[PDB]
Amino acid sequence: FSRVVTAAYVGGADLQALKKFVSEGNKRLDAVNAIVSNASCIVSDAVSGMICENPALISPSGNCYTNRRMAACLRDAEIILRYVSYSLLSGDSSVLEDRCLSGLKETYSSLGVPTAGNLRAVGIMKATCVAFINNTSQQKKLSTPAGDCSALASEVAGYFDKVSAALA
Amino acid sequence: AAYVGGADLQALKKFVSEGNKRLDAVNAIVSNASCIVSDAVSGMICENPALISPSGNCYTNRRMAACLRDAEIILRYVSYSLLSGDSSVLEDRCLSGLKETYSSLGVPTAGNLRAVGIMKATCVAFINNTSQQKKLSTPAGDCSALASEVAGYFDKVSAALA
Amino acid sequence: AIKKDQKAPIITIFDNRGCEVKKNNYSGAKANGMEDDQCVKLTMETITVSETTAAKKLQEFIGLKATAINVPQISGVTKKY
Amino acid sequence: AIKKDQKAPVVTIFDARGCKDHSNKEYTGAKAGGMEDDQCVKLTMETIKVGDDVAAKVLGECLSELKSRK
Ligand SMILES: *CCC1=C(C)C(=O)N/C1=C\c1[nH]c(/C=C2\N=C(C[C@H]3NC(=O)C([C@H](*)C)=C3C)C(C)=C2CCC(=O)O)c(CCC(=O)O)c1C
Ligand SMILES: *CCC1=C(C)C(=O)N/C1=C\c1[nH]c(/C=C2\N=C(C[C@H]3NC(=O)C([C@H](*)C)=C3C)C(C)=C2CCC(=O)O)c(CCC(=O)O)c1C
Ligand SMILES: *[C@@H](C)C1=C(C)C(=O)N/C1=C\c1[nH]c(/C=C2N=C(/C=C3\NC(=O)C(CC)=C3C)C(C)=C\2CCC(=O)O)c(CCC(=O)O)c1C
Ligand SMILES: *[C@@H](C)C1=C(C)C(=O)N/C1=C\c1[nH]c(/C=C2N=C(/C=C3\NC(=O)C(CC)=C3C)C(C)=C\2CCC(=O)O)c(CCC(=O)O)c1C
Ligand SMILES: *[C@@H](C)[C@H]1/C(=C/c2[nH]c(/C=C3N=C(/C=C4\NC(=O)C(CC)=C4C)C(C)=C\3CCC(=O)O)c(CCC(=O)O)c2C)NC(=O)[C@@H]1C
Ligand SMILES: *[C@@H](C)[C@H]1/C(=C/c2[nH]c(/C=C3N=C(/C=C4\NC(=O)C(CC)=C4C)C(C)=C\3CCC(=O)O)c(CCC(=O)O)c2C)NC(=O)[C@@H]1C
Ligand SMILES: *[C@H](C)[C@H]1/C(=C/c2[nH]c(/C=C3N=C(/C=C4\NC(=O)C(CC)=C4C)C(C)=C\3CCC(=O)O)c(CCC(=O)O)c2C)NC(=O)[C@@H]1C
Ligand SMILES: *[C@H](C)[C@H]1/C(=C/c2[nH]c(/C=C3N=C(/C=C4\NC(=O)C(CC)=C4C)C(C)=C\3CCC(=O)O)c(CCC(=O)O)c2C)NC(=O)[C@@H]1C
Repeated sequence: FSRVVTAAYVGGADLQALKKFVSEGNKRLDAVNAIVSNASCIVSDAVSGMICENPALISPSGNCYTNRRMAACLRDAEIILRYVSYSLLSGDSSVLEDRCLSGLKETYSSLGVPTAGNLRAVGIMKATCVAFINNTSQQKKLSTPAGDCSALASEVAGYFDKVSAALA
Repeated sequence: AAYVGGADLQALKKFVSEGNKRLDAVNAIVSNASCIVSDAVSGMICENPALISPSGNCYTNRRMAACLRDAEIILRYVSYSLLSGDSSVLEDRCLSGLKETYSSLGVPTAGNLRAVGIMKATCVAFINNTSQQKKLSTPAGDCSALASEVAGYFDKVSAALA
Repeated sequence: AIKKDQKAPIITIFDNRGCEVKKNNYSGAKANGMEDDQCVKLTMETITVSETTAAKKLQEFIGLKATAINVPQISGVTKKY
Repeated sequence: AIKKDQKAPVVTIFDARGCKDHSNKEYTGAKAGGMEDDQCVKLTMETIKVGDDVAAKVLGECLSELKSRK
C-alpha cells in the first residue's frame, strides 16, 4: 500500500497473500471495517465529548468557536483516526509517525490549538476503537464471528498512545 | 429563533405531561441526531444494497444527500411532536402530501419503512438509556410512557408512507 | 401539506444548571429558580446535507457489514426491492 | 513530516461474499480460487474535508449537551 500514500484494489490472490503477511489478517480486516464504517460517529463523539466536558472550547474565547474552526478540528480528528486505521491495516506505525505525527505538536503550538483538548479527543477515540475491537456483544447483535480480538485491541491502543505522546 | 426559558419554560413544563422527563427524552433524540440518521440510512442500505447500485435511489451524492436530509427532516418533526406532545405539525407539515411526492419520484416505500423503523428503535433506546452509549445523565426512573409516545409518532410516519 | 422547502424545526436543549456564562436570548419573565439556567431553542431552517458529506457517508456504508456496538443485524447480499 | 495538505488514507473493506450484482472488475490480479475472489480492500489518499453542514450539526449537538454542574 506504500504506493498510494506516497486507487489500490487488493482482492483475490493478492488479498490471500496480504493476509499471510500480517498477523490475524481476517480479524484485522474486521477491525478496520468497524472503525472506518463508523468514522463520522467516532469522530463527532470524541470532539463533542471534549467540548461537553470543557464547554469553553466553543465559547467566543475557545479554539473551536465558529463552524470553520469546528470543521478543522473534526477534520484533524478524522485524519488521526484514518492514520490509526492504516496502521492497523498495515501492522505498523511508520506512516502514522512520519506523515501524521512528525511536526504536528509544533504546528499546534504555533496555532494555539490546545493540548488538553487534543489529548481528550484522542483519548475518547482510543476508548471507542478499543471497545469496537473488544466487543463482547452476543452473536445475534455482532456483525463478525464472536471471538477474542484482545491482541488487535492492544495494538490499536498502542497506536493511539503514539498520537497522545506526540501531542503532549 | 424562539427561546423558551425562565417562567415561560416553567409554563411549558406544566402544559405538557412529565415536562422535565419529556425534555430529557427530546434531548436523547436531538443530541444524537446525526448518529440516528446514519444508523437508519446505513441499515436500510445494508439490508438492500441495490439502493446504492448504479441505478438505485440513493446512487449519486445528490440523491444520497437528499435521503440523509429527509431522514433528518422526519426525525426533527418527530422530536418536535415529542416536545409539544402532539402530532399535528408532523402530520400537516411533514407527512401530508409526502407519500405522493415519493411515489412521483420513485422513492421506495420499503426503504422508508426500514429507515423509520431503525430511527424508532434507536430513539427508544436512547430515551430509555439502554443504548450502548449513555452520555446524558438522568435521575433514575421509568420513561416507558414517553418512549411509547415517540414510538406512536414514528408509527404515524410509517402509516402515512406505507 | 409539505411546503417542499425542506425546512424542519431544529430544537436545542440547554440544561445549563451550574454554567457561569450569562445569556440574554430569553426576554420573558424570570423564574427565580432553576429555569433561569435552562432554555429550549427552536428554529425553522432548511435541512441541508452537502455532497461532501454524502460522499463520505457512502464510503462508510458501502462495506455493507459493520454496525454500531450491540445492535441487531439485517445486512444482506441480494436485492430485496 | 506532515505535509500540511490534510491528506489521509481512506480504507474501504468489501466483504462481498455472495454478492452477484456488482461487476468485480476493479481488482485485475490473479484469482485465489477461494473466498477472496469475493473480497476486496480499497485504498485511496484523499484530502480530508468536513462540510459546513456537519460542522454546524455537531455544534448543534454540543450546545444541546453541555454538562450540567450540581
Ligand atoms: C459514535 C460511535 C459509537 C458507536 C456507533 C457505538 O456503538 N459506540 C460509539 C461510541 C463510543 N463512545 C465511547 C466512549 C465515550 N464517548 C464519550 C463522549 C460522550 N460522553 C459525554 O459526556 C459527551 C458530552 C455530553 C459525549 C459526546 C466519552 C466521554 C466516552 C468515554 C471515554 C473514556 O475515557 O472512557 C465508547 C467506549 C465504550 C464506552 O461505553 O465508554 C464507544 C464505543
Ligand atoms: C447512532 C449510533 C449509536 C450509538 C452511539 C449507540 O450507543 N447506539 C447507536 C445506534 C443504535 N442502533 C440501533 C438499532 C439498529 N441499528 C440498525 C442498523 C444496523 N444493522 C445492520 O445490519 C446495519 C447494516 C450492516 C446497520 C447499519 C438496526 C437494523 C437496528 C435495529 C432496528 C430495529 O428495528 O430493531 C439502536 C437500538 C438498539 C436497541 O434497541 O437496543 C441503537 C441505540
Ligand atoms: C457553561 C455550560 C459554559 C461555559 C463554562 C462556557 O465557557 N460556555 C458555556 C455555555 C455556553 N452557552 C452557549 C449558548 C447558549 N446558551 C443558551 C442558554 C440560555 N439562553 C438564555 O437566555 C438563557 C436564560 C433563560 C439560557 C439558559 C442559549 C440559548 C445559547 C445559544 C444562543 C444562540 O442561539 O446563539 C454557548 C455557545 C457560545 C455562546 O453563545 O456563548 C456556550 C459555550
Ligand atoms: C451485493 C452486496 C450487491 C447488490 C445486490 C447490489 O445491487 N450491489 C451490490 C454490491 C455493490 N458493490 C459496490 C462497489 C464495489 N464492490 C467492490 C468489490 C470487488 N471488486 C472486485 O474487483 C472484487 C474482486 C476481488 C470485489 C470483491 C468494489 C471494489 C467496489 C467499489 C468500486 C469503486 O470503487 O468504484 C457497490 C457500489 C456501486 C457499484 O459500483 O456497483 C454496490 C452497490
Ligand atoms: C475483533 C476484530 C472482532 C472479531 C473478529 C473475528 N473475525 C473472525 C473471522 C473472519 N473474519 C473475516 C473477515 C474478512 N476477511 C476478508 O478477507 C475480508 C474483506 C477484506 C473480511 C471482512 C473472515 C473471512 C473470517 C473467517 C471466517 C469467515 O469466513 O466468516 C473471527 C474468528 C476467528 C478467526 O480468526 O477466523 C473473529 C473472532 N470477533 C469479535 O468478536 C470481535 C468484535
Ligand atoms: C427517561 C427520559 C429517563 C429519565 C428521565 C428523568 N428525568 C428526571 C428529572 C429531571 N429531568 C430534567 C431535565 C431537564 N429540565 C430542563 O429544564 C431541561 C432543559 C430544557 C432538561 C434537560 C430535570 C431538570 C430534572 C429534575 C427536576 C427537578 O425539579 O428536580 C427524572 C426524575 C423524575 C421526575 O419527573 O422529575 C427522571 C426519571 N430517567 C431515566 O432513568 C430514563 C433513562
Ligand atoms: C431516504 C431515507 C429515502 C430516499 C429519499 C429521497 N428523497 C428525495 C427528494 C425529496 N424529498 C422531499 C421531502 C420533503 N420536502 C419537504 O419540504 C418536506 C417536509 C419539510 C419533506 C419531507 C422532497 C420535496 C423531495 C424532492 C425535492 C428536493 O429534493 O428538493 C430524493 C431525491 C429524489 C430524486 O430522484 O432526485 C431521495 C433520494 N430515498 C431513498 O432511497 C430512501 C428510502
Ligand atoms: C480538534 C480535536 C482540535 C482542534 C483542531 C484544529 N486544527 C486546526 C488546524 C490545522 N490542523 C492541521 C493538521 C494536519 N495537517 C496535515 O497535513 C496533517 C497530517 C495529514 C495534520 C494532522 C494543520 C496543518 C492545520 C493548519 C492548516 C490547515 O488547517 O490547513 C485548527 C484551525 C486552527 C486555526 O487557527 O485556524 C483547529 C481548530 N482544535 C481544537 O480546539 C481541538 C483540540
